[PDB]
Amino acid sequence: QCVNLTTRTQLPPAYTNSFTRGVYYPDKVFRSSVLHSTQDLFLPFFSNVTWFHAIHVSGTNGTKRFDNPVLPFNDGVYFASTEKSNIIRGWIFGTTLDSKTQSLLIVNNATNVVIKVCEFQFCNDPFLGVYYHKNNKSWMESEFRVYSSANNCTFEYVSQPFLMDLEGKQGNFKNLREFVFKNIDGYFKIYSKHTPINLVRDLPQGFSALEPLVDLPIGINITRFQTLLALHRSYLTPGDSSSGWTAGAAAYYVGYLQPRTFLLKYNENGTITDAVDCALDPLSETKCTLKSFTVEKGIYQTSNFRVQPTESIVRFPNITNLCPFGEVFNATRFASVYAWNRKRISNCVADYSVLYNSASFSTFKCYGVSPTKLNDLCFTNVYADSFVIRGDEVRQIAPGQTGKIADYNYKLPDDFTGCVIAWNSNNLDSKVGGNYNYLYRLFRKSNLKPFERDISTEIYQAGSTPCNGVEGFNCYFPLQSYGFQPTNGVGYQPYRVVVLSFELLHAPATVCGPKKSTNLVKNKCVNFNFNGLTGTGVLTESNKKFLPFQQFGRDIADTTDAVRDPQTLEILDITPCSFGGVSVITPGTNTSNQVAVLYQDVNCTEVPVVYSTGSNVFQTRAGCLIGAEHVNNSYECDIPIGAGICASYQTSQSIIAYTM
Amino acid sequence: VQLVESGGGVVQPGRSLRLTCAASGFIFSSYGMHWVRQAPGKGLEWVAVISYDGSYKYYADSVKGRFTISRDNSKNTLYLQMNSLRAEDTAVYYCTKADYYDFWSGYQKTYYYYMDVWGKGTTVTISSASTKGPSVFPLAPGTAALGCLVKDYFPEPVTVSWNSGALTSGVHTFPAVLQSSGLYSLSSVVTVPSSSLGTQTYICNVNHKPSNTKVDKKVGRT
Amino acid sequence: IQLTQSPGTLSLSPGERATLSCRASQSVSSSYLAWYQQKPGQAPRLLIYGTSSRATGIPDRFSGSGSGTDFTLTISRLEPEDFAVYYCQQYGSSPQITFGQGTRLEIKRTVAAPSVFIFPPSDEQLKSGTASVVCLLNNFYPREAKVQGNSQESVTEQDSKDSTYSLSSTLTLSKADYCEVTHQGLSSPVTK
Ligand SMILES: CCC1=C(C)C(Cc2[nH]c(Cc3[nH]c(CC4=NC(=O)C(C)=C4CC)c(C)c3CCC(=O)O)c(CCC(=O)O)c2C)=NC1=O
Ligand SMILES: *[C@@H]1O[C@H](CO)[C@@H](O)[C@H](O)[C@H]1NC(C)=O
Ligand SMILES: *[C@@H]1O[C@H](CO)[C@@H](O)[C@H](O)[C@H]1NC(C)=O
Ligand SMILES: *[C@@H]1O[C@H](CO)[C@@H](O)[C@H](O)[C@H]1NC(C)=O
Ligand SMILES: *[C@@H]1O[C@H](CO)[C@@H](O)[C@H](O)[C@H]1NC(C)=O
Ligand SMILES: *[C@@H]1O[C@H](CO)[C@@H](O)[C@H](O)[C@H]1NC(C)=O
Ligand SMILES: *[C@@H]1O[C@H](CO)[C@@H](O)[C@H](O)[C@H]1NC(C)=O
Ligand SMILES: *[C@@H]1O[C@H](CO)[C@@H](O)[C@H](O)[C@H]1NC(C)=O
Ligand SMILES: *[C@@H]1O[C@H](CO)[C@@H](O)[C@H](O)[C@H]1NC(C)=O
Repeated sequence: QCVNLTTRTQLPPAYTNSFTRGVYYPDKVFRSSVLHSTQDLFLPFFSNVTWFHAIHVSGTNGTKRFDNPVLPFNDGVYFASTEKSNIIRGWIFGTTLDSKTQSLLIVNNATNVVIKVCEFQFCNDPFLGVYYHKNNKSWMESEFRVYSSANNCTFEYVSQPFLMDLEGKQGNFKNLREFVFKNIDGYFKIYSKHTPINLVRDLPQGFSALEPLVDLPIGINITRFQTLLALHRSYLTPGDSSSGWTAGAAAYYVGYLQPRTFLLKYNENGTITDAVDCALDPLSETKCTLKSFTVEKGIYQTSNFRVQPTESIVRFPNITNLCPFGEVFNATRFASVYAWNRKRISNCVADYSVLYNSASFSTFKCYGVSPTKLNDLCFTNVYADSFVIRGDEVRQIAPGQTGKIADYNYKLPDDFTGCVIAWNSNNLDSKVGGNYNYLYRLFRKSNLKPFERDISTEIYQAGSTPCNGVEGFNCYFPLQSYGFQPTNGVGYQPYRVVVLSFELLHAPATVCGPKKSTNLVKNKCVNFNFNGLTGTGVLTESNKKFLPFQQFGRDIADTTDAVRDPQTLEILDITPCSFGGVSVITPGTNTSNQVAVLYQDVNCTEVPVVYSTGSNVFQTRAGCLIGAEHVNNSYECDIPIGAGICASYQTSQSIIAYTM
Repeated sequence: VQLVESGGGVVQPGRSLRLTCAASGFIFSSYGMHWVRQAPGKGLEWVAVISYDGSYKYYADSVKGRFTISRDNSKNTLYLQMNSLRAEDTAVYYCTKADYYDFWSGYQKTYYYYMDVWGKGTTVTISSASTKGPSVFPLAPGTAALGCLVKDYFPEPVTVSWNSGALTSGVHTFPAVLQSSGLYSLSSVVTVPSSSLGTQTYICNVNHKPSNTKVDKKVGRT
Repeated sequence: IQLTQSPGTLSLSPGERATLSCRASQSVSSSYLAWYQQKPGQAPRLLIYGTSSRATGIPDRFSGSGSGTDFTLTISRLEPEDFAVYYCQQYGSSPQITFGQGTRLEIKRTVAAPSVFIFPPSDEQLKSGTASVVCLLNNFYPREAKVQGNSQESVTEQDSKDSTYSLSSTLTLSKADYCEVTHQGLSSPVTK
């Protein structure tokens, strides 16, 4: 079945420009008339994409090309076909592309669309073939020479049958067929878009977002792919199986996905009608900064510049031990409210998710941290204070509140960061005949400081004569019993109340998570969140040699410069991957496309460390400019650059800088 | 490489003072700093710590929340504010820099921490007593000893010599010890042969710089 | 955290091995320790860190060992510049690091007999309105002694040319308020 084709000629590789093609819907969220910013694997605008063509040029030893080479897959592929006679028939994806590994085949064999994930012995020169029969003028599918064997097939889909037009056509290419292929978490994602065209070469400029086509659960590694094309045989192609063939005109183009940040416009029907590639050029940077497709004239420094980050790293001290929260909450006996029981929690990995998701808790109210944000915040001490009170008093356990319980039994600070759980305990903690095992302090001469336990037996003086410590008249014992009964009202029913205080210090992380750590890389512009401190930049091995039991150092501007990861205890240094705050000067997009770039606090000799570098630079004490041209004329300030420098779009027509 | 201390002197109990520490010979923005004190006739004691930038400042529990530490990197200067000053803090203060030796291990980073350079330090005296002049008194007498007793003076440092510095053999100057009244006093003695006492004169010279007093006292024989 | 030292006082002659012990009340890592020295009236200087390494510019005679909670500083030969006070310090189990107590490492020699002198208060001292009694003892080793309604003693630092100690006892008395020496070397009390 495998045949190595001959008679190909040599031709240098060709390239073209992708314009603004290749945008696809990155999710399935229901939208209408909104702009949305997202970092995902996209084809950069105006990329040099590779151009491949199946043709047979007229003349003696005319160029004869049938392009089906192996290509890398990397992080995903944008593919575009310009067709008239349907030469491109599909693809194969894999790593070895032999029976040693599994491979994916997506091929349209003129009767069906076939998708198969199997161990394939693919041919070195795989192809499909159509035969033209002169006598009845019929173009019929004749050859299928993709693989020589298929074993351990694990996925198979065959579409409903059809009969496709296989005729070799005359004229210009008439259909553009675009695909975006991704391999994410074992799922092969296919997005596609079909467009009528009329051209001989290149790609159309019109914008069209690709619509997600299919999501295949195949779970295979993909690093390489090959295009499957259909050739032609007829009485006009004498020769053997290797040489008796010709190529019907067709072209295809390959561009490569990479992590890019796009601003996408969703219209009233949710269709992506336009997009901005933030890192294409400063104008796109301004548009992404202002969250708008239209930007008015002015000077903006917050636009800055981004090479973007590559990957994210999460690190925490490696602790797997389970916390005893379940043991504490499921205990049989507790202390009283005046003797609130305190347990310290340290050296553990947390599981608050199940506690929050539990439906057996009457009141679960938190201050300082939201339950969703709690999983990603990292603590050094946990304090669990447990007691039991009647249901109506539960509302008194809250910051900045008064009442006998708050004043005399348990206090909370006005700057409390922590959360409170309380839930009904009528059956377990109440019984007939009264309960004298839970009491409360009702009478004392002052309030309590926050987090202060007291079990004093000082006899309260309620009259005008000292008791001297002996029970008498108007002489009250400070503690009184609730006397819970199971037949009373809901307000009198006992309730278990616990408070979790998340004590944060400047100390090594102790109990945090639950989230798995990730391998560490350096010398790359990445996102990171060390112990709950989040940043974007490049991590380098630099030494400041600070103190033991220190975690971060700060500059004058109060931004983190040094970090100490837990699993290594290494002194990493943070460097911003930008060139600093760079200012853009614009006269408005709807008026002109020329812009000026001011590198504040930057010399013109550092700029080279899209305008690549200085070509005609004016230097002021405010910085370097590349777009504005000096004139000896003086005019009223229109856009004040600063330091006596003002700019405007004036005479030719260009942005010029002047000094009144 | 060296460091200098300044700000020491005399303070009433209950006031505030600012001690300053300066450094020369090394980069001041790459190391932390420690304040460690020594009580008279006692061991060393931790006081305070400041990091390189001013984001980690702990304190000893014995003086927790009392002293305040600060630094200015631009002027290469270190300041210590003493608030709620007590009478126990009469001592000597040293400012030193933290350093550590680095060692690599299996997926680890081991630090041998220590302190390497120490300044001469500055003394601090805490007493409600006022300044007093020196009361110099004679001590009438093989070999025999005679001396001069200096009583009711303040501060601690005082200078005693004999024979205008022309006598340095057998001289014993005892360290001062505070008495019940709170005034430092001591005695200085010299031993000489008995025959020379009746043939050679002897003088005791007392220098007290804070009061700027020079006293020449003769010792007679009873 | 706190540490304890052993022995409380040490007196050996030059040219023999010296051993000092530092003990902990809580387990610490043996790579988190240091030893410093201090001679009177001088800034303390680094000697050892990590119980196994040496500091820059210090001779080999200083060495360290130990682990757990028991630590040991060792000196092979003793020269006159090793005669000072020594401290052991932990600086990695933080915060609130603490120092040692303090060991005096002095000279021991042959027993010597103190010279004992008595001094009554001067007449002009009584004219001023004060009174004092000076019981002076000079040139005696060892330094422990009991001298005899209040006492105020003073022990000077040893002279590094004869290795002796000079002691003075001051008995303070008012205008109107109207000596016992015992020593290890002495085998008979001497009274003034
Ligand atoms: C690479 C192989 C390939 C082949 C062969 C074709 C051929 C094809 N495909 C289709 C239609 C088609 N084909 C497909 C998917 C598809 N057909 C294939 O053979 C392959 C491969 C795919 C995608 C994975 C869709 C989603 C549609 C409808 C698109 C629309 O109408 O908006 C036609 C008839 C409609 C026309 O002429 O535009 C024809 C002739 N499309 C391809 O993608
Ligand atoms: C095609 O060529 C490759 C490499 O030259 C060779 O390994 C293979 O056997 C050939 N197959 C056929 C059918 O000629
Ligand atoms: C694409 O690559 C070619 C080959 O080096 C290069 O000449 C061209 O400038 C590149 N174009 C872009 C837009 O990067
Ligand atoms: C195309 O492939 C399907 C599935 O393997 C097969 O059933 C069908 O016969 C093929 N078409 C031709 C023309 O061989
Ligand atoms: C044309 O002729 C060939 C050869 O006889 C035959 O295989 C094919 O089916 C014919 N086409 C039609 C449409 O009848
Ligand atoms: C599938 O691959 C495994 C590889 O270990 C092989 O043992 C097995 O025989 C294969 N299945 C079939 C049906 O041959
Ligand atoms: C949007 O939907 C409306 C009907 O809901 C339709 O008439 C219109 O053509 C669609 N597209 C645009 C751009 O309005
Ligand atoms: C408490 O007991 C219940 C009932 O057996 C059990 O399902 C739960 O895991 C335990 N822990 C917590 C935190 O609820
Ligand atoms: C994780 O903890 C284990 C338990 O001792 C340790 O062996 C391992 O080195 C740790 N991983 C680190 C420190 O990266």
